[PDB]
Amino acid sequence: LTLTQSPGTLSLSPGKRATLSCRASQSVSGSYLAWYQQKPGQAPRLLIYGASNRATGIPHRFSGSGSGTDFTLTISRLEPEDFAVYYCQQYGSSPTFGQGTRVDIKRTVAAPSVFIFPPSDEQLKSGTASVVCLLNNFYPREAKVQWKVDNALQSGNSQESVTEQDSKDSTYSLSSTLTLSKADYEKHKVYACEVTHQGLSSPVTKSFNRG
Amino acid sequence: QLLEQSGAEVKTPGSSVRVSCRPPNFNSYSINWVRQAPGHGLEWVGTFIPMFGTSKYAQKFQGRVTITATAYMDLNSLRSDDTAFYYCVRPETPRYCSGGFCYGEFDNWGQGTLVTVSSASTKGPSVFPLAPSSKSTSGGTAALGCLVKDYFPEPVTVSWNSGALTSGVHTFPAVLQSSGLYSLSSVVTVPSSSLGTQTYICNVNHKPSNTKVDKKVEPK
Amino acid sequence: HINRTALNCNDSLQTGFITSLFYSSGCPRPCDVVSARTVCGPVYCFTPSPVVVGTTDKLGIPTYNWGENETDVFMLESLRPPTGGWFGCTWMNSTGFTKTCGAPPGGPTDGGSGPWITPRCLVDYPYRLWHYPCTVNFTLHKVRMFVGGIEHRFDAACN
Ligand SMILES: *[C@@H]1O[C@H](CO)[C@@H](O[C@@H]2O[C@H](CO)[C@@H](O)[C@H](O)[C@H]2NC(C)=O)[C@H](O)[C@H]1NC(C)=O
Ligand SMILES: *[C@@H]1O[C@H](CO)[C@@H](O)[C@H](O)[C@H]1NC(C)=O
Ligand SMILES: *[C@@H]1O[C@H](CO)[C@@H](O)[C@H](O)[C@H]1NC(C)=O
Ligand SMILES: *[C@@H]1O[C@H](CO)[C@@H](O)[C@H](O)[C@H]1NC(C)=O
Repeated sequence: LTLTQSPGTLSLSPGKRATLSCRASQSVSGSYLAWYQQKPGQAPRLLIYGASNRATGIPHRFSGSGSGTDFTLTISRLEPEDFAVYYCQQYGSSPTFGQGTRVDIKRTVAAPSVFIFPPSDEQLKSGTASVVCLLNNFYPREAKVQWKVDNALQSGNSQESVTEQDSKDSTYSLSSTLTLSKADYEKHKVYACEVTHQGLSSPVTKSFNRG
Repeated sequence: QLLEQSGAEVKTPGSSVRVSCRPPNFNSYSINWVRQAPGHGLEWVGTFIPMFGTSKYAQKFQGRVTITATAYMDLNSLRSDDTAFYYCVRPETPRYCSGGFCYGEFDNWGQGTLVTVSSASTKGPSVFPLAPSSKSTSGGTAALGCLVKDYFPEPVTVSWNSGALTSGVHTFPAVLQSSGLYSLSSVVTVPSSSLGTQTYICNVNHKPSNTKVDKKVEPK
Repeated sequence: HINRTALNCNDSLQTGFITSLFYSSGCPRPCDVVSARTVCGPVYCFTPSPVVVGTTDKLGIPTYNWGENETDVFMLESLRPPTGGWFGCTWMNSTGFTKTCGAPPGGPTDGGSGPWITPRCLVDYPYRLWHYPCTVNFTLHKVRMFVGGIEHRFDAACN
């Protein structure tokens, strides 16, 4: 059995109503579905068990519904604490989990401020080269980064890191680190970082030349 | 309300971990184990029901995990993919039995336990400057930072100006590189007009290796 | 000897009736053969004294599949007293309902369907309060009697 949650991220304000969807690839027969939430850096807490039934201690604002292939978790009024990741789980057959659904604070769309950092000469002395591209204070959390070294689309040689949603301005920030050997870095001149975001009418590319 | 589990451990590839699970009168019908890789969702490692002595495991884990009973769980033939947080669950009420197992909703979770599969050993980080320049992308704001690279193990902590600079600072989560060593970047946006008049220093602290570094980040 | 207990338990209404198998306010059919795929828990056939029935096949060979294969059955007819006395059996089906089988009551003095020797009394057995929660406050009486030649020691739960 496969559980597919929708959407990947849910963006609402404190006080609005959240309705998360869990859709099973096969019918869950007699509905044996559970809902869990996971706060950042915490163990999961059982919110809902057996489709509709609520777990002991869980506040009344949490509610579950559904049968067959499509299930639903409902938070009638969102409190500040409820912004976390929620998992639906099926225990009818072999236990399986769906991918989480992120519930973050909704706000006006903010396009990222983009900066690109060449490797420091001290790092080049150490024999390695790291190129860093910064996406600063954007919303929503969805963003794409594409590295380009001498117009060559880089693939597989980079890693990303995203901050948690900021407590004051509700934005996200991302850093993408491009790892190159010192030898390969000297061979090429132009190093670009193209950034695609909902807040950008057209992709923005920051670049530099060795020098 | 969280069950007590064994402490975090770091094990070489091919080794074996044994994590425990301690009850808090207490009622439960089975022993479950749920794991979560860094940046992933929940995976179900096997279950074991003591009253019947039967047990189930997942396809990936079937060849190297057992669960017995205070309850215990052991993994063998560890690979880097087994780097994850491991929770034990002792649920209370069974909902679906079908010989000779009983399935129910996970009820009493443990605090968790980190297991890291890395052949690397303790190493201090190298702090490199992410230098500002004449690249004000929005309203004369400038971005600078520090690259805290090639350190093991977690964690590393970084501040700016000994705590006097907290506004505008973004310390990104650590990232495990292909070499088994961690890497991390802390950035901060500052007014462009203050690049030549204000001094910015990142304060890196990797307590495992006892490595403290203060790197002044300058333009050009 | 534990495999011989059927475990087709389908708690679909979130009642938690399966829990007491590991460790209250709301308070016929002929015993021939029942399919084990519909049974959840022990099956007690009530001769003058209570007896446990395990999962077998049609011939009577005991099976150890927890009552999962469709060939698994309970031979309740084979447990009947040959002398023709009162007889009955009880169990729990997959969704937490107590099931009974026995002879139709020929009168008020005759016996009931399950362990009901009397419309007022009930044969005590290890899982009486699981199959019959409303009989908790019933009084137990030790019983000795010869039925068909055999001595039978058992307890009855009456009001
Ligand atoms: C388990 O026992 C219950 C006892 O009632 C069965 O429930 C009955 O099911 C029939 C199906 O046609 C309904 O007509 C009745 O109304 C039900 N009775 C009640 C009180 O709800 C149930 O079907 C049995 N389960 C199985 C698998 O046979
Ligand atoms: C018992 O549950 C299983 C899985 O939920 C289901 O396939 C089966 O039909 C149920 N039993 C009955 C008698 O419907
Ligand atoms: C009893 O059940 C267990 C677990 O399902 C199984 O391994 C075993 O083969 C069964 N039969 C016997 C005779 O133990
Ligand atoms: C039996 O008595 C107890 C009090 O000792 C009470 O809580 C329960 O409801 C009674 N049961 C019935 C079926 O009357």
